[PDB]
Amino acid sequence: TSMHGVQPILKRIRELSQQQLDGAQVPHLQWFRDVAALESPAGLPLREFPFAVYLITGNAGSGKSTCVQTINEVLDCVVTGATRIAAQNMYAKLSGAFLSRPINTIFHEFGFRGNHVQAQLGQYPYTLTSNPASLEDLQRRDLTYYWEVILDLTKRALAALRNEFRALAALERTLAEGALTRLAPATHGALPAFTRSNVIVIDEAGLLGRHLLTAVVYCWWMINALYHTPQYAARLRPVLVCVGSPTQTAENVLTYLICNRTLREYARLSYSWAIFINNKRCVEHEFGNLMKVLEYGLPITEEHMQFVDRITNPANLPGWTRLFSSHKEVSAYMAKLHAYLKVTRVVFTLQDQDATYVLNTLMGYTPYVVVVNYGISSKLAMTITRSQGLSLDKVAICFTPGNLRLNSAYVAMSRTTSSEFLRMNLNPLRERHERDDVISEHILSALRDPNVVIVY
Amino acid sequence: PVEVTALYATDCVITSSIALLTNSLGAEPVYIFSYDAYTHTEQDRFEESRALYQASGGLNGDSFRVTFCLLGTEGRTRPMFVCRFERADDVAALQDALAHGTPLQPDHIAATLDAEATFALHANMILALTVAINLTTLYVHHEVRVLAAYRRAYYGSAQSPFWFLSKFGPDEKSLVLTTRYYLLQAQRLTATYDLQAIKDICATYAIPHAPRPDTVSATSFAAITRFCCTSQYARGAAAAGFPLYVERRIAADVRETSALEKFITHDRSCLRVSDREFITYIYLAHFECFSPPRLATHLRAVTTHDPNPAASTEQPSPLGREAVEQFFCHVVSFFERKASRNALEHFGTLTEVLGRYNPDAGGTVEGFASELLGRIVACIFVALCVSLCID
Ligand SMILES: Cc1cccc(C)c1N(CC(=O)Nc1ccc(-c2ncon2)cc1)C(=O)C1CCS(=O)(=O)CC1
Repeated sequence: TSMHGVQPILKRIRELSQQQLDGAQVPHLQWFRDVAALESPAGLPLREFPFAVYLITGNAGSGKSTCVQTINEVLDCVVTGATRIAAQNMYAKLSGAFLSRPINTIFHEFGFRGNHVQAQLGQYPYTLTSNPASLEDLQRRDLTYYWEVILDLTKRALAALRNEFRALAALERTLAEGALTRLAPATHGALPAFTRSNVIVIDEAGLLGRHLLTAVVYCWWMINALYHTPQYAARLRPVLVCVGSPTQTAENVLTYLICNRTLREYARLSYSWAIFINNKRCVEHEFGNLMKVLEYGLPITEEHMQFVDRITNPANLPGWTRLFSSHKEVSAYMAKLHAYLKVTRVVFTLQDQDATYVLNTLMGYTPYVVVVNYGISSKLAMTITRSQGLSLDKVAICFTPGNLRLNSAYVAMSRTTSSEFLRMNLNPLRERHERDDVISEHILSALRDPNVVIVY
Repeated sequence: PVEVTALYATDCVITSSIALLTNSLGAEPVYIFSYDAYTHTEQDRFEESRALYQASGGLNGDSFRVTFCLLGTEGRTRPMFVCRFERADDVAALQDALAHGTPLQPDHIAATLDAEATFALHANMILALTVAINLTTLYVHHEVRVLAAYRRAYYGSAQSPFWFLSKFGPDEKSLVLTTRYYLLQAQRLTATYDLQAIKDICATYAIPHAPRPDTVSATSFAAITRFCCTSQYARGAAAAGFPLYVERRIAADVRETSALEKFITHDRSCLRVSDREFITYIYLAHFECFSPPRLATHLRAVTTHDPNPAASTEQPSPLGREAVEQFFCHVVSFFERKASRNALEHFGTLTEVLGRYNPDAGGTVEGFASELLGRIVACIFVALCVSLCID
């Protein structure tokens, strides 16, 4: 029954997406000009891009997908994902409940394209001269770190008369007032959806770069300023709904928002943060209590340990996936599974993995593998870094000593629904393991904050 | 002048509507899938809504103003055109359409169309499309662009009946009441909730069910109008009292949830305890406030058996009072010796299983030890549920 803890969320987001900024505070087209043609980040003028943030945190299967449905059913917003798989997942989830629009990636919107994918980011230095954390300097260094794509996007936007809204505003002035420009997006479909609403709901926002929040705000204000959209005219500010799991989804938007000292004050997370502690994935006593420990940084006892006391060779393990640590190990396991099965006496062989196909649904082919034609994804094993954000039920983890983290253990062990389909190797718990107490301590301190709301 | 907001359906909807408003060709018979009824205390509302409908006949009104709306945001529904059925033949046709389910022929829509408001709510978009190119009878020159403009304006205007059946539940009551309420009365009347909330509220709206005289079930838009309109749920006491029950249930759940949440937050922001005990407290309070037995008890307390609010078979919610006996934390921790106890009654020892096996001194100590099965070695500290320092 999470349908009544969501109405405070609705109230807070609607309140935060309605406040109007001041004229001297909103960005103006002149700021984007002379910076579009600017060559080096060193010439970036100190300018503020106001924005608002609402955060949904939790663990996979916590009801974090129903809040997005509610937002995209009662509030005007653009649902957006860090990847195409996430966008498709929430499209299936929400289009199974009500009307849905094609959920485009953060790459489709924001102007990002294929040429923008490859860029020598980070080759521009930045020294934080002032008091360690300030909005001006942080935004400027986020733009500096991500300068190539920002520069190309500004050049493409301003170079490529944009009277779609101004012509209607002129007619309203001649006559109607602030009512005809609201139908402009429904007349010209070419417009980015960032023009239609200031709220951009982001799922799995913890996979996006620490530098990328400011870039999105920058390019959103860009489209709002060139097009002269009514939300920009009435001085509305971005309200991005970042939904993700900082403890699982891995220097990132979630960590930047929770851990930074001054973003916790400007964005006022305490009044705009919800914590979800439910877990529909695992529903059993022991495993549930261990995930707890692994997420909240609880001390390791001698019961949760021993609980984990109750793979490399595919000889007898049919129908399981293996979560290797390094990419080289995954390539080696591709070189082994497609070689041992050659003489198994459901495969027989024939780019994302090493190569050779396994017929377990990859059953037939003709070429047209059953299609744009022969590039498919092999899910038989995949790396722990990419393991997050997916849903599997046949995991077989393959930790290695020396580089054994608990966050990775953590990510790789909760991918399955039931612990019966769980197989492993030399145990992550015990031994020598590195811990990141910052995020767990921040989450615990948030849980001890009366201002935030918690929903099961 | 009884106001009747109606979400119609066609066999494309946008093309049919544009043709119907313009001068006619593309006019397909419209299907009134959901229809509203309102005129300008809770008991007074119930009696007014029940008298506006009729147990035997349809809507009791000499004059009818019928606003026609499609799906989209101007708002879940957006008015598409407005018609007034005042003539006796028009009133008879509206009565036969809203109750029996007969589709409205294009001639009736054209004759009863009120040009004033119908074109006053669209002249804005006509001017917008005119500006884009640089009444709407001039769309012959630019037609596909106008079609696309109204597709983008009314998102969800063209939908399949399978969509409606999947979204608004497979049951009769769920379909009619959730569809009508959620799509029209939520905006008309507070209860801006999700479709799941409305479906769950209608699920516990256990009014007396009576089998239909014939046994039929919903292919294409040829049957769903007759399936929904003639149902006993869309008329009389059920329709009159459904919004009232939704409001009452929402208020009850909100008040209980707020009462629980006050204590939950207060006895959470004041604990000077360890993090483990804090997490135990959180997961103990959420169980004490949302246990499946307690949730079922609350649902059976808030459910009603009669549409009339006067009967009020709903009982006061005991969830908060039941939580009182546990939320006595005025001060093996008290949170542990509850959590474990709690978990035992809802989940499932070495000594008993060892007694069942009577491996410490038996022959089975070597039945799995020396049998390495070819994995790894340190043998009979690379310790050996084998190869430790698996699941
Ligand atoms: C909390 C609750 C409320 C109502 C009904 C029930 C069934 C429960 N649950 C289920 C539960 O806690 N699930 C869960 C599992 C893992 C995670 C997670 N994932 C990653 O990190 N953490 C989060 C939630 C319990 O377990 C009770 C049992 C008695 S109790 O122990 O006294 C209180 C908790």
